Amino acid sequence: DELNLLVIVVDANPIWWGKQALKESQFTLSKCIDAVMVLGNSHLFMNRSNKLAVIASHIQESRFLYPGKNGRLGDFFGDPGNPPEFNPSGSKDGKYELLTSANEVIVEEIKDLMTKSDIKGQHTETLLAGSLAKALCYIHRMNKEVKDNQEMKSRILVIKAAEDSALQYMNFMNVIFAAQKQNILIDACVLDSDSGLLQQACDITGGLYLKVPQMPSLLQYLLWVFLPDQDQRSQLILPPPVHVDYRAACFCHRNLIEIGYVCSVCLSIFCNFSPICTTCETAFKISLPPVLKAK
Amino acid sequence: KRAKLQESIEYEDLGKNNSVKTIALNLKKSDRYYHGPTPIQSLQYATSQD
Amino acid sequence: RWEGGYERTWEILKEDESGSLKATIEDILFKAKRKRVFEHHGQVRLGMMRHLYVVVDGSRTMEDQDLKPNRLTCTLKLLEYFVEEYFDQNPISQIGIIVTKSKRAEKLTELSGNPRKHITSLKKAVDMTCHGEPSLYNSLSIAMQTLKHMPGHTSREVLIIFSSLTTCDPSNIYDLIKTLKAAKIRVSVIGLSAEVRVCTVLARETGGTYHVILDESHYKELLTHHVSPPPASSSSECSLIRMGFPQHTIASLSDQDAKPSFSMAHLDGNTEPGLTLGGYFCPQCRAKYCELPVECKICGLTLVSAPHLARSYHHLFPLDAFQEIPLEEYNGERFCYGCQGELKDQHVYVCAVCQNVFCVDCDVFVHDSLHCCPGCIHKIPAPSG
Ligand SMILES: [Zn+2]
Ligand SMILES: [Zn+2]
Ligand SMILES: [Zn+2]
Ligand SMILES: [Zn+2]
Repeated sequence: DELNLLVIVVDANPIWWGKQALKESQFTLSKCIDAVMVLGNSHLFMNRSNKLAVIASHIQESRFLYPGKNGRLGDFFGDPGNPPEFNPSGSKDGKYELLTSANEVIVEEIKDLMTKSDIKGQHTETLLAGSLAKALCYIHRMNKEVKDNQEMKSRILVIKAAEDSALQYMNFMNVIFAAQKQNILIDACVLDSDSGLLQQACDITGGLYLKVPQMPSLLQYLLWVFLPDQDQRSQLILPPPVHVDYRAACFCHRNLIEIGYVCSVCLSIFCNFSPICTTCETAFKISLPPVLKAK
Repeated sequence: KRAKLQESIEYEDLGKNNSVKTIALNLKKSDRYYHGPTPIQSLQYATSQD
Repeated sequence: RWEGGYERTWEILKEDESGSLKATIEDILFKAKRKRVFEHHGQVRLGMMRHLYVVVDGSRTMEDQDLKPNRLTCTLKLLEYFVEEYFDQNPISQIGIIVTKSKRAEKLTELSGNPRKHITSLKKAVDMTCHGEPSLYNSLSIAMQTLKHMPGHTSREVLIIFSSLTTCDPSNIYDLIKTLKAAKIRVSVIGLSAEVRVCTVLARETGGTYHVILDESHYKELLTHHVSPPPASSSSECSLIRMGFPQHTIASLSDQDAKPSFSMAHLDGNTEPGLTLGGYFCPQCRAKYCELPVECKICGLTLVSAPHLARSYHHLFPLDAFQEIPLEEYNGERFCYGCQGELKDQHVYVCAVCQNVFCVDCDVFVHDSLHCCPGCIHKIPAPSG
């Protein structure tokens, strides 16, 4: 009758989660899996014909927790919409049969990722921008097949847990405009680290930049506010209103742009104090720097 | 040809001054220094052990 | 003598089941599908600001039975998609609507960047009568006088769309070509059926292209190419100063109804009154009005932000797809980098930077919205970090 989908972006960082347990915390890496155990079950409780998709965010890649990339959930998909070759567990979805198998793949897939973390390469942080690049390619493959009869109303869930690295932040903005064409909604669930790039994904598409206070109070802000139904979110009003506002400034310059000009004719927004070129190989006439420098 | 050359210039000149806007660099170096020195090798073994 | 030939003709037409045994209608379908032409043209420009004046024909020839019995509802309806797509990839730029009827050129909309103003204005032209006698020199000379006020730094191209009339030359347009070149403007001509040679030279001397629409699906593809700026490079158009970088506000603290909302009566934003929820403001003047990227009325320049304004122009810049490589051994990981699963039906696309295998659903999304490759984040920032 109707199917749904929820893409959860888990920021599984062994560096951040490995140091949080030292500060006397009860919500560590072992308890982070319980969030998918509850959200994955409450999503199927409203409709047993739904689908689950969990994507991790490791310091080396964005491993797919469900379905995995191994020989079990890689070539053959364990989705409920495939009765053949999958029915010892995909038959009693109305309780703890298929829901347990959905969490078992996450535990089986994380085994190869936790053991492959020798941290011998100094520090590289988590490539958070590469996590959303894999979610758009997964929701487009299933939409081409389900476009007939059904519609499949889905959303995008992002859980932030750490900062970024030496990655170009321009790649994080390409997934924002690529998702607006499909008329999809992007969320954000920060925990401790704050960034101005993730908040842009909630203002362009019309999402919600929620700030989680304490860690154990996570099941409340992911069930009612981050509901995949997105039918009563316009009149919900539960998280506090957005007070701060972070956007974007200069590209390759150490200043906050507000009236500055680019280098010449390219796209590198710099400043107004530039009579000639800067970091390119172009030129610029002297019919304006003599005017701007005066006043 | 000029448009293909200007793409690699902007994409490379930013890697040396990335996240240099506001607190995008102070918060990144704060979590790195809180863990401790990394070239000492002795701390790298305790990170993977946890 | 009619039955003498009509009786024998039915004997051959009745035995039409014998033609289905031959694979004539089947062998051509598989050969006509493999005809994949490859003429990649570098249509890209570094200039971010664009000024366009779309010319809409309103003569009696806009009712011919070609693609549909009502041609008048074929151009006006499909033009709304071009306006909505123009502000989607280029919100900082604006266009214009100029009609032509009764041997006159009446400018409908002004030079504004309001997407709602240009879409709702096209629905009014349905009741507009189609007299005839179109004029090209009238709708082109007026567009140059208004475009002259713009500073020299943009492509300032002009789009002209008519019903492919037999040479729409009023009275020697070749004399105007020597004048249009002095204004550093460009003219784009789109055909619908018959060829127009008097406008082909105009599109070449000023700088543009000339294409004729062959089907309803071809008219949508040609409008996509015009979304990108025309590929050119000049020296007298490369000077600009003072760019407006507004900020998004909500004009509230906790509740919208508890506050006087936004865009009301006493607010200085009296351009588009009503009842909204937020807008932009000039950082050098603190003038709050509509959040649409339009030219303000206190400074004299359009709004070019960064989050969802100037990024849309850079998002369309990396226009590139992927290559292919055949093999007769069945090998190549067969694991997609984005959706894991493939198709396993002779479809292997690799990348030229990170070499990743994609399926039929991922390659289409790259050339349409993704505009890059997901593997460029887990390979290129790897050695630099
Ligand atoms: Zn430049
Ligand atoms: Zn102003
Ligand atoms: Zn694929
Ligand atoms: Zn790539």
